Amino acid sequence: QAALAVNISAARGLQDVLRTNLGPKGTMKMLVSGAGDIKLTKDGNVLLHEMQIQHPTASLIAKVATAQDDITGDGTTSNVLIIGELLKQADLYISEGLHPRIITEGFEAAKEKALQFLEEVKVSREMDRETLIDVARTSLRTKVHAELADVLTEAVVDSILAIKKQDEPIDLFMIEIMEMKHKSETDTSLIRGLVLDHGARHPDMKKRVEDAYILTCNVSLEYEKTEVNSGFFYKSAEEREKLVKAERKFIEDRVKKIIELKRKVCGDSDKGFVVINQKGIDPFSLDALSKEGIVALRRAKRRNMERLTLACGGVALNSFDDLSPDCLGHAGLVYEYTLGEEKFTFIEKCNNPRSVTLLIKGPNKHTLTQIKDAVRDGLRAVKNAIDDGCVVPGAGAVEVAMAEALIKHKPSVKGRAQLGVQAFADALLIIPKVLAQNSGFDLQETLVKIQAEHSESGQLVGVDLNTGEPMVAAEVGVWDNYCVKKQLLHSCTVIATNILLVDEIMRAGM
Amino acid sequence: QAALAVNISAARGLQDVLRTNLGPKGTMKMLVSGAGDIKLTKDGNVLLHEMQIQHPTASLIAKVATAQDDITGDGTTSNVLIIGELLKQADLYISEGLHPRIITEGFEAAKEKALQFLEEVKVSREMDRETLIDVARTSLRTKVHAELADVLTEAVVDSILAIKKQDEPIDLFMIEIMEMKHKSETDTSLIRGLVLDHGARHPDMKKRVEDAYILTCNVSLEYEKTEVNSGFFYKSAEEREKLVKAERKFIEDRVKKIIELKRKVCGDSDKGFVVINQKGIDPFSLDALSKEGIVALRRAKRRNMERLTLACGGVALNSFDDLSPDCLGHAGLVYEYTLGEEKFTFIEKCNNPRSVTLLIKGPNKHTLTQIKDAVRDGLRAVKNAIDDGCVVPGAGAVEVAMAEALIKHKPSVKGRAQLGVQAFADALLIIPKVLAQNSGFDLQETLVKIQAEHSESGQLVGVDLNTGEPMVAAEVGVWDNYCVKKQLLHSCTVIATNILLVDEIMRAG
Amino acid sequence: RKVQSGNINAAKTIADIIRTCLGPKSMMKMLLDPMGGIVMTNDGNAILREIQVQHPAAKSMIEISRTQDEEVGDGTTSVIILAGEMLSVAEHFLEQQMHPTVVISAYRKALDDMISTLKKISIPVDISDSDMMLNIINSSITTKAISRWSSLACNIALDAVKMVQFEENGRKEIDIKKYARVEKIPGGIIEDSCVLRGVMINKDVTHPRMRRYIKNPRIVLLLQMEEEYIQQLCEDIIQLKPDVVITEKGISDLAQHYLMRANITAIRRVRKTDNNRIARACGARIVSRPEELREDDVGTGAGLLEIKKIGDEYFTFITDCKDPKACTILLRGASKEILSEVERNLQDAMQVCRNVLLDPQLVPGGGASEMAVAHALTEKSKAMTGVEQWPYRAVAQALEVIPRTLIQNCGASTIRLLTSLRAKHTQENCETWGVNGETGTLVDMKELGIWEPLAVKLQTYKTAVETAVLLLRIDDIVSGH
Ligand SMILES: Nc1ncnc2c1ncn2[C@@H]1O[C@H](COP(=O)(O)OP(=O)(O)O)[C@@H](O)[C@H]1O
Ligand SMILES: Nc1ncnc2c1ncn2[C@@H]1O[C@H](COP(=O)(O)OP(=O)(O)O)[C@@H](O)[C@H]1O
Ligand SMILES: Nc1ncnc2c1ncn2[C@@H]1O[C@H](COP(=O)(O)OP(=O)(O)O)[C@@H](O)[C@H]1O
Repeated sequence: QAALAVNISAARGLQDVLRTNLGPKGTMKMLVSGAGDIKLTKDGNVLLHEMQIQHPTASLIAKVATAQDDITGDGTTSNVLIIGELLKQADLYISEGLHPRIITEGFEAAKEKALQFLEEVKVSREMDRETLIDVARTSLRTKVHAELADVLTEAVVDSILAIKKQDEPIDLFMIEIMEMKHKSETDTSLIRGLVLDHGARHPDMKKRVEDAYILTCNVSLEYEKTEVNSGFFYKSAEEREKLVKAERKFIEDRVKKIIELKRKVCGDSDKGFVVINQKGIDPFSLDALSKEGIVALRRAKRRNMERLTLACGGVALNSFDDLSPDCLGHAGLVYEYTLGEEKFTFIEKCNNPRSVTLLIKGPNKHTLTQIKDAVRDGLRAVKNAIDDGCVVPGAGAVEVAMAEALIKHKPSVKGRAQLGVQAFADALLIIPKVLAQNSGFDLQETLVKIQAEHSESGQLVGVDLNTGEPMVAAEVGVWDNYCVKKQLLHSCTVIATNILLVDEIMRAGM
Repeated sequence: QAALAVNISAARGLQDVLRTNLGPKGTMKMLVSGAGDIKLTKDGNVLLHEMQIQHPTASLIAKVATAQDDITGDGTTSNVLIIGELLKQADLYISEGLHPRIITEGFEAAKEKALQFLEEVKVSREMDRETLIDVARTSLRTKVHAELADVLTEAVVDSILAIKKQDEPIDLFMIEIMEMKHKSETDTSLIRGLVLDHGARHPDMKKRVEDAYILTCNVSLEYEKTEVNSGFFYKSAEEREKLVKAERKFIEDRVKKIIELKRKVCGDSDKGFVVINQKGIDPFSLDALSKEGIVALRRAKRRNMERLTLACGGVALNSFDDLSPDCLGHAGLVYEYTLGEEKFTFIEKCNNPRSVTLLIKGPNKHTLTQIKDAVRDGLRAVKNAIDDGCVVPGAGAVEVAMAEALIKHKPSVKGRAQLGVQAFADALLIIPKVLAQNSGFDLQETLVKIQAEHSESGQLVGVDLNTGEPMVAAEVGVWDNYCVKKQLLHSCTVIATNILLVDEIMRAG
Repeated sequence: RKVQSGNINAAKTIADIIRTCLGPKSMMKMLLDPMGGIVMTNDGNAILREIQVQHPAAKSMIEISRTQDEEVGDGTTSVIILAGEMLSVAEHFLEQQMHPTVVISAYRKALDDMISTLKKISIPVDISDSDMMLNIINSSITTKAISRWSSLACNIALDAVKMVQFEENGRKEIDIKKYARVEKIPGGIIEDSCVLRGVMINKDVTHPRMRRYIKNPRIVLLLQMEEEYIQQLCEDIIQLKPDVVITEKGISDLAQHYLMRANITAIRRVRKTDNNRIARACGARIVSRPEELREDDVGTGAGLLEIKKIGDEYFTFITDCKDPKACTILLRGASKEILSEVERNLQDAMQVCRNVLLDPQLVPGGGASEMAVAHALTEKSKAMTGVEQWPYRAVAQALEVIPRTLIQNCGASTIRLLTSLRAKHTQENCETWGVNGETGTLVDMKELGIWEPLAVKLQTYKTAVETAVLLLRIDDIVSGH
């Protein structure tokens, strides 16, 4: 029995760690990398997947958030707190002489009663702009300083609606993330198109083009090697440069057809053309295309060329010998914004690019990466709200209404199984107890307040983080996804089963 | 908070010690005195009043059971079990951040709610022979080795029934408890009269007297001082013998004065006479009175003389010169009982003694002291049963029904005190958890069946020790007193209130 | 006696590990790896496999269990527990001052009585009824992910061993390693899995000029001077006009130049066991070399030749409509984790069919088989003339630990139910009144599917007693070589 007490006391310490960083009133935690980087964050999955823990037992709990993040991406903080309180309450019954296996069946019966109660609390209302604003405010508040709440709320919601229509399945790959320095934190905004890293290097390029055609290519216009069966037949160093022009002759002629393609495809004034060649371009080749006002880009990433096909429509060409106007894309106001450090190209004003870019702005890297965690955590909560139209009220409204149901639940499986239901009910009530401490109010006053509310109809009250009163989470705009709470009842019970089923601990070479 | 954790775990260890001696199927504890005395008992009062504990915090709990035993006379073992569980559950909330002051307010509400619950489930059954046997079975079963139950049950029941009439309240001083050795343990029975330690020792005495007039005396019949203005003055050993002739005139002449009263008051045949003088008697006075059919007893206790006045009715005399017939008593069969070594006087079949004798028999000293306490603990259990016309079911049946009333109860004073009621609910359910272990069965499986028992009626459900199923305590003859549970919940809340409110522990010398 | 007692605590501690790892409510264990990692398995086979032990008597317990894993994939947990519990009775070894030979004769004498007692509670099985076999195999499908396709696992497990069994030789030998080669194919799901009624070779396709789909294939089993033999060894095969050239050893690069010229499939690295299944499938014959081929080395009777790229991986299907003393399983799955679940779980069910088909006799499991045995030896000890009766009774009291763990793992009162479990075998028939592993209370085994085969328990008690005999026959440890 003493061997089981180690895993109980092991996760109890992990409960005391991740209890203060839950919610916006909660604290943050630092990641000392040792190399020179410092990170600040609240999400428990980040505090465990990248972190290394002293105890061996708690390291197994770290992998729970790793598998949990792949399903939902949130709620990992509350998962460990339910697990910590379950085994805390179960220790009081095992101390009297009860076996752990009897308590596990009690949780297995409480899982169905708690899961079946979830069907009643969720609301099948239509998800709209006003509904998701309540959702984004619930998640992003725990990742910012209470100032970027309204700033990032309007960005995450519009990013989702602009990339999904007609019940189309949504995907997170469509939203690109970018970061820029020398700006304030409240200047976060959205981008219609895609922001490119490397721009053009020539003074003769147009700073901004109201309308220009796009041409996708992968041909390097620099001094390349020989293509035909020949070689360097020479007798001195001066003759070497003559055959360099021959290896450039195949390259120089290919750029002359690009000007012909521009002159044939809208070669009149009030027009433009923008090349998006991923490979490098010679300064001489840029000098020839810059005279015609063609803003040619070079040294881009492979990920942007795939996104450029979706936004611009130009098909990738592998050789200029097969240059045809069929593979030409199109873009709106194509420009390059000048910042304090570097220049970056914009292809905004597309009709339907099927890809947006959330341009994040922050002065420091630890602040820029913190918001990057808020984006992917805030985006997935809205992804889970639309892909699963059912949502539930937060503020512990689901846990309290479930906990009230388990006390008024008779044993429908076994006799002694009711004891685990008594323990599983006291575990879910830790969520209003945790947020009571982060808010600074009495831990007990918050519990009986939301519990004393009873009526002859639907009544789901919650915790008021600012006052502590029993407040309705559904009306004030607090909503959680159906899949998030669904995984807590499956993850916390399956994991807590595996910890209580350990009888002895043997060292296998340690 | 640390001042409580030393007191919290101090009771938890005390809970694991005394939990194995609750009920008959539990174990016993040994008392090592160090001088040579060894004792065995399950009553928690003896495990705390006479025992020395290492911790001072646990020493205060010992004084609670000491006063608890003085009021009700039983239930002191479960009093400490609830206390140890009250602070156990209070520590679960103290870790979350609740002050102990609010928890005491929750116990105050549940204590008054549970006290109201006793008024509903108590049974005011008529007191008679058959019902009190069911009660005395509950008090004596946990003080013996599962064989003296039916033996001692009939004793304590008929003992109290003999001294209760005309609506007179009960008094424990109306029972003379004596002990006899050189006999077995199952020979404990009731003696209608009074048993005297020392009796007549002369061959010329009658073995038994069917009827004798008992004369009460306090006169010295041994060598005393001179009663006139004189003294003891001699010159040799032979001259000293002449003073014996003078001093003995105060003793010898008083022997004949009893003979003159014998021929006066019923001096014919088919009669008798018994002298119960408290002082010692000379053999010449024994031989003089033995021939006259007069049984002379000596070396009696101060309290036995008080009961002897009630047995026969003769008033206590202080001098034979003040002898009169008015101070003469009367009794039935007066004889002498014979043990293996010693012999005792028996004056059973009295007229109106108003004082019975519970004669205990056992072979050993340490075993006789175990039954010594079971008598005082058995007599007091039924004493409260008749004085308190209402009784409650035993078998821990009050605790499982009490948990149903308090869970279905909301405080009308504040919200946060509701959790103190939740702790008081699990603290009372430790008794069916303790007895389930002392019986050798599973702790929780026994609690489920007694808690799951429900019906559309008034249903009293308890714990079966022999099988482990739900037992209706009223059907099997398992009952307690109404003042026991009332003093339990009234006492256990005050102590938990006094200890939990200790903020700091200072070393005061 | 110090060496006699050393083997007690050396095995008693090993049995303590897997004492709670028995039954469907088996308790998990925490094994601390040297790198801080933890493995939370519960199978006693893999737990003790990784735990390094210092005593030699405990190391023999691991070598005995591995051989049991090849015969039967389950029950090995009780093999060590009985051998550990049989040796845990130190009263008869040292305190009674008996010789080890006294107790070895007692256990060997009790061995012959336990074997006869288990056959008295046996029951025949009608293997023709697939529904009656479903109740037997479901003992392993329960508490698994394959419960969603239990009927499919029954058809795959039961029919596969029927193809390996050859009942014309009299012995009816069943070999899973040679005749039940289990292979995986990417793509599909567990529902898409089926049993191929022939041979399948896992040879990938190297050249494009190969016969893709042929309904009537033909199988052939087998600079200047260098290409002399290469062209001639290849030209002797096309005299029969085959469609797939199956070679034992590897083929050179120039010999394949004529295999791709002929546009025929080129297979190589084939075992000798694999070619015999093909020779019995399509009636071909295995020739030593390619130069001495004859007319009989053809593929008349074959089903089809298919080297289609299924799941981004080629697979040579040379199946037929016959069962040539062999079979081939086709496991389909969307991922490797799902494939790894069905591949290992079917091996537990496939070995149960091996025990029934060799001897269709079952026994009442769930603690019912032990009490049926222990009750027979107790009454026989009162009339057994000799000092061996005392250790003869210790076996009656030692085999009660198997149901003791099942009730203790459930958490119920093991002392109350086990004592009453004796009365059910004392008064009523011993073939019933078992123990429910999930519930914990007593129930008859005729109404439940806890029936285990006969070969599983025979090898258990034979190896459980033989292990205690080999450990008590030791009296000193010799160091040297
Ligand atoms: N002020 C609040 N009001 C209501 N619910 C809150 C509040 N703060 C936090 N929560 C709840 O805490 C839960 C977890 O939030 P968060 O820590 O951001 O995600 P995770 O716990 O998955 O990392 C949310 O489901 C939310 O309902
Ligand atoms: N055999 C039994 N089965 C169930 N309950 C019992 C049994 N014997 C006693 N009890 C209960 O135990 C309690 C304590 O009994 P007792 O031993 O007389 O007091 P104490 O334990 O304080 O000495 C009583 O309230 C009674 O209801
Ligand atoms: N459903 C069940 N009910 C009761 N007992 C069972 C049940 N299933 C298995 N058992 C018991 O568990 C024991 C171990 O079974 P198994 O797990 O197949 O072997 P091992 O534990 O060696 O892997 C068997 O002896 C059997 O009696």
